[PDB]
Amino acid sequence: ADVQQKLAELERQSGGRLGVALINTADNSQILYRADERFAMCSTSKVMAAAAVLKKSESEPNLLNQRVEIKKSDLVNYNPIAEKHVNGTMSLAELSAAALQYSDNVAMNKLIAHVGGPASVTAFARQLGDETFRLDRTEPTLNTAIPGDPRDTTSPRAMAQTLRNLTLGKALGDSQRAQLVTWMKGNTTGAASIQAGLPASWVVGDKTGSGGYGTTNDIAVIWPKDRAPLILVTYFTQPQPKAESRRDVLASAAKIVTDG
Ligand SMILES: *C(=O)[C@H](NC(=O)[C@@H](N)c1ccccc1)[C@H]1N[C@@H](C(=O)O)C(C)(C)S1
Repeated sequence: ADVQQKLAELERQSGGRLGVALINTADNSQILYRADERFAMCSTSKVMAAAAVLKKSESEPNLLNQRVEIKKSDLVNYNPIAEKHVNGTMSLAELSAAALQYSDNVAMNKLIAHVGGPASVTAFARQLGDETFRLDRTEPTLNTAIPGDPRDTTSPRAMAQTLRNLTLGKALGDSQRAQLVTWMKGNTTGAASIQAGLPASWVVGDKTGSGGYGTTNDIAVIWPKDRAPLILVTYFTQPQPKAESRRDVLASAAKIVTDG
């Protein structure tokens, strides 16, 4: 009864709205906090786009090797990897890595493009039993996280279940699941979010997200030493539109729900 008491003060002291879903695969217990409220996904949505492509590749053998042109026109606000390939190409594999590991926003757009637009990414979620996920826009506007808006949202519960299906279950074939885990395990943007609330010794594969209204999110699969893995989704959003990011809130939330 404490664990939920502690998350609620974190929420107060942090002055925001906090969503949490933990899945302990050791006994399939869950910890839920507003786990059925909608939250602007922001970049944590890149995991579903990369997954949708991977799924496709299972019936398009070398889909991951198809070349995709990067045009100067394509660049948006955050383009750390694509910017190096303008008037060149990137493979779908390279765009998946870049989207997942550096949060490259051109890469996402390319992923969205090659599955059929945001509605079909959503359609892929439905294929997975996720009836909550909805991708409605492209980069960069899908990060507005305006309150009460439902575009580009999901619920902590639905995305932890989905992320377990994708990284540990059988949503993807063995090869594609392994690729997603290696990509996520290779994220460079997560060191201050879920990760910072765990023992430094644990292995983490995570995808951060951030957007307007101070919205700071992270979604992770976690392999502690000598334990069964966890799936943890932390979503955090704030009232004022200009609020600064609070990755530390995700770290505290992870700390609270992993204590014990
Ligand atoms: C997903 O929201 C998020 N960021 C973006 O989509 C960009 N608009 C952006 C990224 C980085 C800096 C500035 C803007 C992922 N990018 C991660 C990062 O590199 O720090 C993140 C933690 C900002 S999330």
